[PDB]
Amino acid sequence: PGLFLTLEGLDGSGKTTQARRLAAFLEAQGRPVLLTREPGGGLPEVRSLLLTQELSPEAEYLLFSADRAEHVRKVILPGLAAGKVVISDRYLDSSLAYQGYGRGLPLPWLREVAREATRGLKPRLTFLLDLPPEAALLEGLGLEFFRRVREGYLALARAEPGRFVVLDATLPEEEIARAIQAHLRPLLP
Amino acid sequence: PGLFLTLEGLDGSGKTTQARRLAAFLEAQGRPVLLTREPGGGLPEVRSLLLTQELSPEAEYLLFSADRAEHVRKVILPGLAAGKVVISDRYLDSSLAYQGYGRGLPLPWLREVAREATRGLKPRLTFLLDLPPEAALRGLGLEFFRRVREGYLALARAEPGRFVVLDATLPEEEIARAIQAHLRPLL
Ligand SMILES: Nc1ncnc2c1ncn2[C@@H]1O[C@H](COP(=O)(O)OP(=O)(O)OP(=O)(O)O)[C@@H](O)[C@H]1O
Ligand SMILES: Nc1ncnc2c1ncn2[C@@H]1O[C@H](COP(=O)(O)OP(=O)(O)O)[C@@H](O)[C@H]1O
Ligand SMILES: Cc1cn([C@H]2C[C@H](O)[C@@H](COP(=O)(O)O)O2)c(=O)[nH]c1=O
Ligand SMILES: [Mg+2]
Ligand SMILES: [Mg+2]
Ligand SMILES: [Mg+2]
Ligand SMILES: [Mg+2]
Ligand SMILES: [Mg+2]
Ligand SMILES: [Mg+2]
Ligand SMILES: [Mg+2]
Repeated sequence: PGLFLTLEGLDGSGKTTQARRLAAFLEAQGRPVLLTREPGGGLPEVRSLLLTQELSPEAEYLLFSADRAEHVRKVILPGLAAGKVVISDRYLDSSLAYQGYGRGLPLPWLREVAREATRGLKPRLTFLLDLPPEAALLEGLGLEFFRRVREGYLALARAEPGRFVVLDATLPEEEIARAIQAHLRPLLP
Repeated sequence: PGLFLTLEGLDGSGKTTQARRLAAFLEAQGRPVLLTREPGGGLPEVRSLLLTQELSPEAEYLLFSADRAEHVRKVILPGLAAGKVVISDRYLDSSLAYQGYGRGLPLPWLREVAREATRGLKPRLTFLLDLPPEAALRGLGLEFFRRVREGYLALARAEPGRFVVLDATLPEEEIARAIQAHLRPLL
């Protein structure tokens, strides 16, 4: 059965911090956990490709999608099948926010690509660490871009209000962790 | 104006040879020409990575699509915009034949991915160099290659106004002369 959880937010919003704290927290409860990440959980060498100068946004998304396809097939679905809690530090929503709202690619196309790439796999909960855009720190990742991405993430959360849990990324680390834990307690068990 | 042409077929069907001969013919006529190829015309690192990695068909297609997206935008469209005849040794049909018919991915999905990746750019003519896998120059493993060969033939019979199918086992010069005869009305 398993449980699929993701962390999302701008660069520097505390995703990795919270994903790792959550993994350790759940491991301490005796739960089998698999901690993974994008980009690179599927095809580690995609990280080299993604640094290529002057990439079209289309090519950028297609690279993230290639990694995502491998990631879902070889890592996430097998983890879930073994009954693990699988936590991914970034997932599809990162592409929707960055390549969609940030770069301007059409969301329906992103979703059509993803439908095969992800085999339709959706997280049960997505913890969005909402960070002011000026605090964030690929090419052209400036303030205008980060404002679009930040608001994009908030739009995705309003559209799927049961899946997304929106948290103020500027709260103390331990307060955010307790909030994440509270949202999880009824799901585990 | 610009004119976009592609060559397709199995590895060892004579694509590079005929692409070279076609560009030479065009050069002899004083017609500006650009020769290119996939994979690697957009992102060389995709070609070299996939030399030594086995991926799911979906991931493979998506990497080839990233390459193609760069190839179209950075190489092909600018060549066409300059009025060149651009000849690509492999294009979208390669992914449809290999990842679609060969490895089983659904063609409508492949085509929806490609719609943005290629900006809808389609060749005016595609020369398919057809031969059985056992005739490609340079039991159970041959099944994949027969799916690809048959897939190419399926693509060709669906778009007879775009594909020209040639017997790849003919002598080189004769194939080249056939390509020239098909191309002459379009210059
Ligand atoms: N709640 C917080 N308050 C203040 N600083 C934090 C908080 N959480 C994490 N940090 C610090 O912010 C920085 C970025 O955190 P982290 O690497 O977890 O973010 P991220 O979202 O994973 O970034 P990236 O997108 O670059 O991977 C680190 O220096 C980290 O210690
Ligand atoms: N019509 C032909 N007859 C005989 N040999 C050929 C012919 N066309 C190409 N060759 C030779 O066959 C091999 C494969 O040709 P090549 O153009 O590299 O095919 P591809 O690019 O499709 O793999 C090369 O060694 C080439 O010299
Ligand atoms: C997973 C993913 C990340 N990104 C960006 C966020 C970061 O700037 C960069 C790498 O992610 P990371 O810094 O969290 O490892 O890639 C996208 O633009 N789209 C995606 O789909
Ligand atoms: Mg954020
Ligand atoms: Mg991080
Ligand atoms: Mg995707
Ligand atoms: Mg997510
Ligand atoms: Mg072959
Ligand atoms: Mg060749
Ligand atoms: Mg494509």
